[PDB]
Amino acid sequence: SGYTPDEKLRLQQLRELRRRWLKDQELSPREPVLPPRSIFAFTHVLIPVWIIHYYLKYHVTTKPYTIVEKKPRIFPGDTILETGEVIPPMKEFPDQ
Amino acid sequence: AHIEPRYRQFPQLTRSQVIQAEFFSATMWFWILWRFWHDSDAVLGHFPYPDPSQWTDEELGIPPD
Amino acid sequence: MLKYIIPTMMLMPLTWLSKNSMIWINTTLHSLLISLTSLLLLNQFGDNSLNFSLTFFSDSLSTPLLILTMWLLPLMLMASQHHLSKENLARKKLFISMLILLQLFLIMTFTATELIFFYIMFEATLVPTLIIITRWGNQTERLNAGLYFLFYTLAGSLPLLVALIYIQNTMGSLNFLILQYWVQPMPNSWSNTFMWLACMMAFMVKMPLYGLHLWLPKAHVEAPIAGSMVLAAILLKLGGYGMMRITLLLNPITDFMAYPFIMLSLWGMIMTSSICLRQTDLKSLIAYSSVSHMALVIVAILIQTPWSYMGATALMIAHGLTSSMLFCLANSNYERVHSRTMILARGLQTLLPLMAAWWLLASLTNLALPPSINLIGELFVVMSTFSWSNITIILMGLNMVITALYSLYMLITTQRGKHTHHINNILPSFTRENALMSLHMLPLLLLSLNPKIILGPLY
Amino acid sequence: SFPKYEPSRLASLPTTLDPAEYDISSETRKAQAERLAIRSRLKREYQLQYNDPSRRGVVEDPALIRWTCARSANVYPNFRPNTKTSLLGALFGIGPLIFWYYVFKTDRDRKEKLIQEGKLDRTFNISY
Amino acid sequence: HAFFKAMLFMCSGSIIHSLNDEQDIRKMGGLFKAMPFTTTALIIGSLALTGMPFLTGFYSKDLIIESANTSYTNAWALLMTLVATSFTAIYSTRIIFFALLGQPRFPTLININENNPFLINSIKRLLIGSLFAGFIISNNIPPMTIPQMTMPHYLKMTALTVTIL
Amino acid sequence: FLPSAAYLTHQQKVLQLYKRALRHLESRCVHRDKYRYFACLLRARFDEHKNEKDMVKATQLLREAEKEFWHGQHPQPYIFPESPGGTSYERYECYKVPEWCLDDWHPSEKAMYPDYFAKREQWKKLRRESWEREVKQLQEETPVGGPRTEALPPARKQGDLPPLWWHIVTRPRERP
Amino acid sequence: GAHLARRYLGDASVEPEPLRMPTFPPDYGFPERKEREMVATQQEMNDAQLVLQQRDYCAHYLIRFLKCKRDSFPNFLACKHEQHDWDYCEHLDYVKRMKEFERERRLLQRKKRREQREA
Amino acid sequence: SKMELPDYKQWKIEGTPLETVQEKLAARGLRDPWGRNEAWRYMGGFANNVSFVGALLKGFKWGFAAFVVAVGA
Amino acid sequence: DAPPLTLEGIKDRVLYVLKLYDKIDPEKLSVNSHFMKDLGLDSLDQVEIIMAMEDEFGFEIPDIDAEKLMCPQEIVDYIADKKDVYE
Repeated sequence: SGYTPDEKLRLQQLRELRRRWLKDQELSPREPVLPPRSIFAFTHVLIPVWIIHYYLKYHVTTKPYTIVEKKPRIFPGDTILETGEVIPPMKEFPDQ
Repeated sequence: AHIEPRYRQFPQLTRSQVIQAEFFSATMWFWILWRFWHDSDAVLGHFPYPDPSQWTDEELGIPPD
Repeated sequence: MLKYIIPTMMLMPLTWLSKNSMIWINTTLHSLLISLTSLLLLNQFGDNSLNFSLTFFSDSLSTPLLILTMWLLPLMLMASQHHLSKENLARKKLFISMLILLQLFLIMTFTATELIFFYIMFEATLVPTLIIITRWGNQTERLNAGLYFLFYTLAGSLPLLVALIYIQNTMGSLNFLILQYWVQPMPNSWSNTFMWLACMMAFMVKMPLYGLHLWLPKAHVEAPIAGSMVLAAILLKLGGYGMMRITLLLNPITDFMAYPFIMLSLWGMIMTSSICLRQTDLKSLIAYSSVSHMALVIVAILIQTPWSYMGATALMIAHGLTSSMLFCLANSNYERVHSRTMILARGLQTLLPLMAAWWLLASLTNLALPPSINLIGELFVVMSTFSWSNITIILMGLNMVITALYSLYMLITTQRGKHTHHINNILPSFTRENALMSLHMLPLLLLSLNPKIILGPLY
Repeated sequence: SFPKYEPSRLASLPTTLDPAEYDISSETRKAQAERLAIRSRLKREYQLQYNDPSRRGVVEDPALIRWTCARSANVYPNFRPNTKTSLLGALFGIGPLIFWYYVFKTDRDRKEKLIQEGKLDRTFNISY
Repeated sequence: HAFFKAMLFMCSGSIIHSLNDEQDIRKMGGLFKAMPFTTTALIIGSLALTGMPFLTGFYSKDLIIESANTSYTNAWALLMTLVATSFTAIYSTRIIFFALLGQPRFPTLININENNPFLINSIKRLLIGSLFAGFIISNNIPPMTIPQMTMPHYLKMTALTVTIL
Repeated sequence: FLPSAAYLTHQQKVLQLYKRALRHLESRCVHRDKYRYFACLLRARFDEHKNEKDMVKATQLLREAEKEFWHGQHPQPYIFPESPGGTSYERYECYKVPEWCLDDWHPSEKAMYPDYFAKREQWKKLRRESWEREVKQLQEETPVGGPRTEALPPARKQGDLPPLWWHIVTRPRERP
Repeated sequence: GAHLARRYLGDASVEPEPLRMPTFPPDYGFPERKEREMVATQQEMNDAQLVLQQRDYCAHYLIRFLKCKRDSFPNFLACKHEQHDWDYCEHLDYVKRMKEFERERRLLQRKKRREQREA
Repeated sequence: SKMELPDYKQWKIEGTPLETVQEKLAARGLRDPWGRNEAWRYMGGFANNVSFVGALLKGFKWGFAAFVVAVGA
Repeated sequence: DAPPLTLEGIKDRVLYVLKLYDKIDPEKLSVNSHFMKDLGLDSLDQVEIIMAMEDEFGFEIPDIDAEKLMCPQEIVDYIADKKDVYE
């Protein structure tokens, strides 16, 4: 097998054309594009913090049935910060 | 300048990347040693797993027969 | 409301006594002023429906469809140029005046007092659209398409007139409250069955149902863009509105007689979703998609739940916007290449790059985008049909899966993967195309913010 | 040294073991040459009507239009109602439809009787 | 699992972009001492697979299999998890061996380049989050269930035994 | 099924089976040196019967070779990440605009890139000038009405280009 | 263990079976065997919202454990002695449940085989 | 543009796996390899890369000293 | 992700990996030489040359193209066609 030499010659003409084309695609006008003409954190997480803290007092609590919380657990040997009374602790432990 | 490629040869290595790599592997081994030596002993179950509980006849109660 | 009727009359000779290169500006500007006028309408409150005239009235279900019609008009008149712009000015004025007269009959159709007036305006909705699609169908079987169209709709819609004269002559006048407030449960005779079947059969033709569906896709593949979008959106959702109005009567016998319509509706929804997954000729895919969605609508209408009615009317409005958009997408690719086939024209990932996001969002809305109105409507439909039957969810979910599949295949067939490297003529994206796109999909998502308008009379 | 690769409606026979490419007829080589001639003429006229800089638009494939009009418009002619068409039409049009019909009536009658008695979960069943 | 395969996939993609996007295990064999940072990353990931005793991958998987063992077990799924534990050990070992350990086989004119601040920052910070955060997160949880803590012989040792074999 | 001929020159079918067996043994065998051993053993097995002067014995051994190959093949051959079905298979296809385009840009950007567009204009001169007589006469003169091939002759006449050059030369770089 | 092999291969008779565990009635071989201490304050057990399936024995160790974990939280490695006490108390309860199983096993085996050999 | 391409007659194969397989293939009776193409895949900074267990032995060839220092702390 | 290439460099690399092979002499190995005629290798060894340079350069050439190389100049030309070697 192998090439016929006419294909070899035709191959050479289109290799010349391909190399000249990619030579043209190599651009260099030497000015190719040419036009006619902490502070980050400060703005980006202080403006929406102000907006969300503004919204999440007033409108969200003038809507009454709104944001609600499973209470932090109270323990029988502690004191209450709101009203204030001591809860009876647990009794004798033994045989550990 | 930064690295340039080569041909068929063993690539060169800066001392920094190899000392960080061996540092990270050895500090892995350091954490698994100090975790493994000083406090646990997490292989064994921190409790003597008992036998068939007592092997005591009529303690826990069986009738005479 | 006659304050909304009469400027549409005044816009009719506007095209006549407009000069050359001035028909466009006058028609578009004044129809968008009519769009503001249309958005002014929603004064309607609570319990009753508001009455506008000695003659007629607006329901809360009529108002979003009137808004949809008068909002679809300027989009459409903006749409239907450049394929007739090489022809004559007198014929162009004829076409514009024919569309405006068509709109006027549509507004009379949606705002009807009585069902006789609804019937007059129903076949008045029919007739000029056929003149439009026959004169500019631009494909060789537009003759057979229009012939099928008028014969099927007038043949199905014929006994509706006689049944309405019967309801007139045995129950007094036909205005909706005194047609209401007086009804009686009519027992299991045969006359109730035949009269119910006549009225519901006329609207079965109008949806269409599955056994009379081929009425619709020929009239979409062989129509121009204006008649096609008006046809799908306004005509099919008008038929749905008409059934929603008329279904207040004959409730004790529809439980006995309404099973096989549900049956043909569901199974044809399945088979139609199956047929529009494999086909080429992309224009037909929207038509069979519309058959699928209106079969889903019909299931939702013949189950008689407020959940069902709200979901059905939301699906009506959403699929109207969706199908008009997707018709415009098909016309965009048809202006690019005069093919109408599907597997030939490919590529376009590079070429016209931001049109790809619009094709994405169109397949998303036919895909039931998860905050879209389309998904909300289909969700309430699925909830109501599972409340009606605990076993129906196989066909609904199979419709969901295959609906997603053919909408996605419709996306990725013509605009995914590789340019065919022999098109080599097409121009970049015009201003008008994405202008029409922004007119489509901005109000859809802005209704997806606050959908308080677009639910049923029992909102 | 194998079960000889049975072919099937999914089992695509690969071009290695045909085995019809062993006792090749000279007329089959002539058929292959005619096939080469057909592809040669078609790609020749493709490159004629394709590389023209004077040409602007699409390639105007006659075969794809031929296939589309065969697939869409050439269905209803030709047709005769035969035994196989009528039987398969009754099997795909009526069968599953009446199947879903009877199962919907059956489940509906179960629901109707169970609410006719009153022993349902209607303790609260609000969204009907 | 999230920390685990985030770090693992990102190390793998580092290597694939380093080796001409060839993606394969054939012509991949011995790449240790070609820069040891990504190889150390991959082997710490694959040692964290099945939880070498006792690391961030230890706690979750091993308390899960022991809690499955010390309950009303359906007698076949535990056997499934045991055989699959052995299998994930053997393919983690095989991906190690056919990734970094055999003989070097790859095309010449290499662009094997991990002299890169972004990737060493990301892999560094994920190994920091892959060696402390397992114990840290697993320590500070409210106990929402009953830990078993009472196992027989070869019921607590069984995970380590099967992974070693 | 080939561009040039209709038959495919039986020696070449043997060579195709050689390349595919060698590739599947690459996929079969890691460590590369036991692979070299197995490849030399297979190469010796092929050279056991190289100079058989028959043809029916040759194609019988070919049939048995196809049976042993299809039995002892491998499911995932090591196909390269440029090969069809491989890892890439036009992975960076994303930037393949064929350059019939780029004439539909706005003339501000055409003022931005003056050199490439003037040189594109002179390539367009070169395309148009040699297009009619030489190309059409060589296509209509030297072939018979049955073209009988897929290869095109060079323009060996005096001067300008062999035909059909435009889409063949002006196709993209295959890696953007 | 061999309990499962015997229960699935030999007899399931003398081996008692789960979810039907109390087979014999009480005080057959107890005499005067019940304390069940449980001064864990049911109302305050409601007041401290434990997880369900934890409102149980050995709960006071969990109460103190959550108490010290709360009242010294950023001391990350603080509470371990009470943690071990709670583990040891659940070890006591687990051994007690195994004692229940094996006590029923010994009773059922011995008395049933004695009476069904000589009755 | 130079790359300088470290040339032939440099390997002269000598390596253990290719040497053993050449001797086995010679005793088999073929004596016809590809050549020395695997030499830059076999030796250089190659040729005794570590085995499987040595990769896990890499963890503690430096950490024991710091661990015993931390225990003494 | 930008490997530079040059025609003379890749010509020298293909000549180098040809010179690495055994049964042709390293002395007389031309840029422009036949394969079947003068170098003393058959079809089978020639396709082994093809296979090895496919394995090194990371892209195959087909058997429909493997009939017709016959010389290293066209090899450098075809691999340059695949790589499009200019700046």
